[PDB]
Amino acid sequence: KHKILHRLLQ
Amino acid sequence: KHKILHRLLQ
Amino acid sequence: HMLSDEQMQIINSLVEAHHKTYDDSYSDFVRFRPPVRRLSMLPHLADLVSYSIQKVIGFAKMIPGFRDLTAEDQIALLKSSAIEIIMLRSNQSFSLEDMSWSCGGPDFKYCINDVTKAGHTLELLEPLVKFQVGLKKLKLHEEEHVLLMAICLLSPDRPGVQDHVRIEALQDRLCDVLQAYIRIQHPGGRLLYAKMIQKLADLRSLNEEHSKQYRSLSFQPEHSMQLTPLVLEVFGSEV
Amino acid sequence: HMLSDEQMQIINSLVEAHHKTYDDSYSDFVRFRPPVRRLSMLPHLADLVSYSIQKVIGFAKMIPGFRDLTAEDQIALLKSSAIEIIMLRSNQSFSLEDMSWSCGGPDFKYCINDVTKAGHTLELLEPLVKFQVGLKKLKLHEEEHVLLMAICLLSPDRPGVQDHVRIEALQDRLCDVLQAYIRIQHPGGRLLYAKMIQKLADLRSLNEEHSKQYRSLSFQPEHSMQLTPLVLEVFGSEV
Ligand SMILES: C=C1/C(=C\C=C2/CCC[C@]3(C)[C@@H](C(CCCC(C)(C)O)CCCC(C)(C)O)CC[C@@H]23)C[C@@H](O)C[C@@H]1O
Ligand SMILES: C=C1/C(=C\C=C2/CCC[C@]3(C)[C@@H](C(CCCC(C)(C)O)CCCC(C)(C)O)CC[C@@H]23)C[C@@H](O)C[C@@H]1O
Repeated sequence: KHKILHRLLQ
Repeated sequence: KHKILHRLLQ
Repeated sequence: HMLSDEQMQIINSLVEAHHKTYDDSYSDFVRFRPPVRRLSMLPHLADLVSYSIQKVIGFAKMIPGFRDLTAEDQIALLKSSAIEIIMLRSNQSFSLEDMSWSCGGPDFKYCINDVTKAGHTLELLEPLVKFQVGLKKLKLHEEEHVLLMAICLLSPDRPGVQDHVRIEALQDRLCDVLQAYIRIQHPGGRLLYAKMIQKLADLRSLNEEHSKQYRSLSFQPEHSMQLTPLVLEVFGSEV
Repeated sequence: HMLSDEQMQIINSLVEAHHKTYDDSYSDFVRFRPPVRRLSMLPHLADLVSYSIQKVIGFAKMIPGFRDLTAEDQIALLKSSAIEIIMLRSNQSFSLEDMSWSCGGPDFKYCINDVTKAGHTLELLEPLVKFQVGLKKLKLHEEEHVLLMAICLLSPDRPGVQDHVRIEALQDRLCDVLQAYIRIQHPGGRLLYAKMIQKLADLRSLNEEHSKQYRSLSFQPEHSMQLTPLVLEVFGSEV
């Protein structure tokens, strides 16, 4: 999923 | 899964 | 009348177990990420709560009958009642004097405001302080306080539990000892037992209200990323 | 000869982006869980690494061409090259003087030993210090250091990447600017470019060696629970 990384890459 | 809780309950 | 040995041996166990999992000097609070007055208190309180979840687990393991339950039911009770147990044990650091949990100097003194910079409306924090104040006023003996936590942790009515009849039994036995104890040792406690049970109900409301708030917080990755693995698990619903 | 505007505008971007994501005073390191000399340094270093992953992401977003890649490929490159970028940027805090990363007084000064109380054999930490020392000795201009990080982050050869041809292109362009720059501005740099590229290889080894160590650490819940959500994600294989 990578919920965090997605949000951080805007 | 609860990997952490299992380990903590020994 | 007077208590039996079995019941008394339960008191010894809970009182000792609690002593073993609760530091009245809060010296480990410096291992947490420092507090900071968008949710600057979150990193700290996440560590505080996580620290405590670990402690609640230590106390639960030493609750008679509890470790003889299936991992699932133990985990079930832990997951659902955790936040509640945290609210009860927290009382010992609460202080009607200044309406806040005092666990150190300015740093580890938690005002209602601090929990706001952690992702919680003021309107929900209100019922918490009311609970803390009410609970604190019952001036419980340590034996009653430690019992109340065991009873709460053993509520058969928790989503996820299976052998709800065995949990029902254990809790019933703990409930006896509490009543029996308040009778033999607590003066003017003719109506305390009822009051203590009432407290559990309130915990339920507070429990639910937290669920809703934590649910939102968690669905936002820029905030859930502040939490700890243990908290994400105990309060998460991957169940 | 002399650089073109396009290339130069890339330098501006990377040098500025890095400045924006790297505090030479390490003032935020106090928001981490304090260090402690079974893996007592783990809580601290987990926070250090997590802090940095966030910074590497900020630097990557400002790398030209990078944000025009698919979330997947960006994430792909981030996941696989993260630890590497962390090792490079760390050099600016490294110190041949005392063979360690100095980011503060006794507290934030990281000796080889500290990384041991974080779950890492001494035999693996050895190649790290060798790398840091070698890299540091190349006395890179900030323009070369910032380039080297962009090149590394844009290695087309990363498990998980898709449009390996577009990444190949971007990296090739960055590689040009580095060569072109070392030529026009770096004296005695006739053999530096080769040396810088060599550094990338070493990063690969270090990268792999870390993977193995972090893999063990993570499979143990009493240790993985010390890590942060972001780290668990970037280094986890839920991919
Ligand atoms: C921990 C302990 C202490 C205090 C408890 C506090 C003060 C800070 C905020 C807390 C932790 C309340 C919070 C939960 C916040 C956590 C999170 C992840 C950010 O959703 C409240 C939620 C309840 C309402 C209904 C107000 O929303 C519950 C008990 C409160 C100190 C010591 O007594 C040990 C004890 O062991
Ligand atoms: C972070 C930064 C700094 C230093 C870097 C260090 C010192 C402590 C240990 C680290 C973080 C190395 C560790 C990774 C440890 C993390 C974990 C989760 C416990 O597996 C090494 C792994 C590499 C080998 C091959 C030695 O096993 C890689 C770079 C090292 C400070 C500042 O320059 C910002 C920079 O941004």
